[PDB]
Amino acid sequence: NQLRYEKFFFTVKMTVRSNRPFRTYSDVAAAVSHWDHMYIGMAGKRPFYKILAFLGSSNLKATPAVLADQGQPEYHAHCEGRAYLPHRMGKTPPMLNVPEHFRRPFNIGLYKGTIELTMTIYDDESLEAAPMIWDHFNSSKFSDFREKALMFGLIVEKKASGAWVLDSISH
Amino acid sequence: QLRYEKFFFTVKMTVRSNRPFRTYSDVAAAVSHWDHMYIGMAGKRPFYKILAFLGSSNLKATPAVLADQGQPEYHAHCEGRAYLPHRMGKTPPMLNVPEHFRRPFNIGLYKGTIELTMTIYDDESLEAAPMIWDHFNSSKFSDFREKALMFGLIVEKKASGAWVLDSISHFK
Amino acid sequence: SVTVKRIIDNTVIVPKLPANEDPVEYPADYFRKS
Amino acid sequence: ANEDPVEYPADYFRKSKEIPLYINTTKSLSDLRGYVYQGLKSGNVSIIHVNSYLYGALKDIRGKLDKDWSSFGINIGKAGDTIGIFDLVSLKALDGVLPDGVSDASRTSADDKWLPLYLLGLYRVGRTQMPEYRKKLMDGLTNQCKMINEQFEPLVPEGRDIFDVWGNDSNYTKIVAAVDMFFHMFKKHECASFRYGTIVSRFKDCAALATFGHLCKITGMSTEDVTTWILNREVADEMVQMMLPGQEIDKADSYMPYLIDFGLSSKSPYSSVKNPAFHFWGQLTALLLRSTRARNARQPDDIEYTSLTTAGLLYAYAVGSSTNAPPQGRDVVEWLGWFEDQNRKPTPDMMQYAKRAVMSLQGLREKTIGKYAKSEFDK
Amino acid sequence: AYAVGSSADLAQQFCVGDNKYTPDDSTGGLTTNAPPQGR
Amino acid sequence: KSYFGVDEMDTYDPNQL
RNA sequence: UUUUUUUUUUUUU
Repeated sequence: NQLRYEKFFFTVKMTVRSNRPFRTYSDVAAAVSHWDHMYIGMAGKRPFYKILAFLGSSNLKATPAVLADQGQPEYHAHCEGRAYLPHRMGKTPPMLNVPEHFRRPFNIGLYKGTIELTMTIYDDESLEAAPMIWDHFNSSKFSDFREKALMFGLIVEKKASGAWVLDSISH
Repeated sequence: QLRYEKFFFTVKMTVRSNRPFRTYSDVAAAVSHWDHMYIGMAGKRPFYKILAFLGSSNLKATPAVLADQGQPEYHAHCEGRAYLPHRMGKTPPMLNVPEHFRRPFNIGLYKGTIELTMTIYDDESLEAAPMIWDHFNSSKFSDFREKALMFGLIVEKKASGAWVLDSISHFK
Repeated sequence: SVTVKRIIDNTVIVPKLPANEDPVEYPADYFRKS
Repeated sequence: ANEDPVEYPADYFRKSKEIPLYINTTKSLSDLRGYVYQGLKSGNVSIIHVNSYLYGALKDIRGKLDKDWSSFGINIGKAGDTIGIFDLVSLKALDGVLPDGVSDASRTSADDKWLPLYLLGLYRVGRTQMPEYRKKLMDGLTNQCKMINEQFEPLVPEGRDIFDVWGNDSNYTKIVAAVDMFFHMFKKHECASFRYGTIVSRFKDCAALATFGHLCKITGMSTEDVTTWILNREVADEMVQMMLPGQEIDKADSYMPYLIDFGLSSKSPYSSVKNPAFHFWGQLTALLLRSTRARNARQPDDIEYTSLTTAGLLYAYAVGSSTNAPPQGRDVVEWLGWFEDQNRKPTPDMMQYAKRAVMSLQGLREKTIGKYAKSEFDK
Repeated sequence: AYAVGSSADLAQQFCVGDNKYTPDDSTGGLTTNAPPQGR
Repeated sequence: KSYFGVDEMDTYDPNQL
């Protein structure tokens, strides 16, 4: 195996609905990590989808309704751009600019509610100079990149001279 | 592999915001993220960060601040020749072309914009040059590593006697 | 079998059949080979 | 020649002796199960995955062997062993990038018993362009699946149509033909029901033989007496074009009927588009001899009809009857005499017979031999 | 061209061994201008 | 501040005359 | 007039 680079457009939208509003970030990872308990999406995009769900969970904004009324909070996120990722999973077949929607209930101890995601990834054949996917993290929140990468079922590496390259999907 | 890499460097740093800065820590926090979405040369990412460190040490005021306190503004400029000990292995060839970045910085209390114009390139001359690390006048104290980490650069305070760059996990 | 020659040329041909149905097979073969 | 040339099956094994078949086997069986089963539910499955799935399902099926299979200088096993379904064609490795799919990780094995049957039935049903027939077949298929794994539900919903392009593929039809041949030899196999989907492939593009056989059976005469009664040098070219030493016919266990599917022949000489005079004359005789399968044939054009009808009617009267009156017995040698000596005009009794043979016909379709007969003889 | 639609070409095409019918047409009395046959 | 994600900044500035 | 085809025939006796 060897490092392979993959450039692609990405578009993301995530929503989480629950009560007893959503304290601390650890529960963010734990809850949203169960967006694919019974996956029926297009295989071959699982690494991309897991990375993308992690990205969206990182920088989700709670809605003003959370501030004003506590009865039903809501958390939203939305992203779009072009990024290039290094990975070693294998070789990816042709992609497509098709949307994918997922919607699931979750229940982690004290928290219970619903998750609804909508994503779209598609390969780019251009000659632009796109940024790395990792840089799309704000870095103003959360701590450590191995543990959180594991919370989603995603094993990465910490190359000294470069940036993070995937290893595999634990699942 | 303790590799000594030489380069000429030029750096021009500018900060705009309201709520003019008081403590250097806030300025350092603001500037540390100057590369939110990097689309520059892949191989040049770490060295620019080191050079950003230099820019941080050289924050300057202007008569604009002296003219009014409601338009904060800082300038800074440095340039010269240097070489860096590093343990990243081997760096690709580097070219001499200017590069520029302007980003918005948001740490809460402080909000504004940061602009960095850098130009780092090879020195094919064969002459010796002093250390890049022993080039500033802000030797401060033994917590130099803490500042470097706060930017996100891991350095050494071991018997080596210098502050060689170590690693990434610059994200935290 | 019988021969039917093209009148104009006198060449030889032998009309076979489509055989779109099945053949037959008597019991003997099954008790004669295995 | 704005038309196309003709090719023969024997002229294919005189070069190469291995029938290639290209597939992919990189992905496991469970992944292909997911891909096919979900792709059909959404309705965006790719062909390559269906090919590889049928390969990976019809691979543990086998049977015994009684006798001496061989064909066009080829051999298949030997009495007293076991064989598969893909031991009839040569496998190789398909190359090039492959598409992706929609995978599932819960697919019980029991949903393979009826899936290859489903896909073969889809191949069959996607061949006739008529809504009534199409829905009759797409309900018979569901009933067939029900009798095996009832609580099966229809896939590929009734809207945007799929599986009609697959006929353009070359490996899929090879798979279907091999399946049909293997389950046609072994009809007592418990999984023979797969042949519900693969029966259209056997005599395909060969509707010039079928007519010859139907005429041989209806008439009741031998084949020599039948080929004697031609009386035109328009079907004789076609008759000589259908009867050559090689291209072994009358051997049920041969590769001829799949000359189209397996690729042994591009344009079969036995078509109804290259033997239109033969087709029309044969099935007009059949129509004038009180046959059921004569009023649904097609009426090919660019053929001069004024000649064939008289010969067909003469032959029908000859078989159906047997001046001093018509001669007794049936032989052309003493029939052309009576026709010639009484000039070319058909007897009124002959036309009465022709009309009474087609007096009553309930259903008729445009460009049918029934239509022509009811138009010219009903006068 | 009018002939092709009147006088179809009927004759023996395939013969069983040495039994080809021969045209018995030598009598010249037809005898008017009625349509002749052939093609 | 007791929670996470409960807006950030609201960069638009109302802290002005 | 993409491509072939030409029983809105066919699990099998």
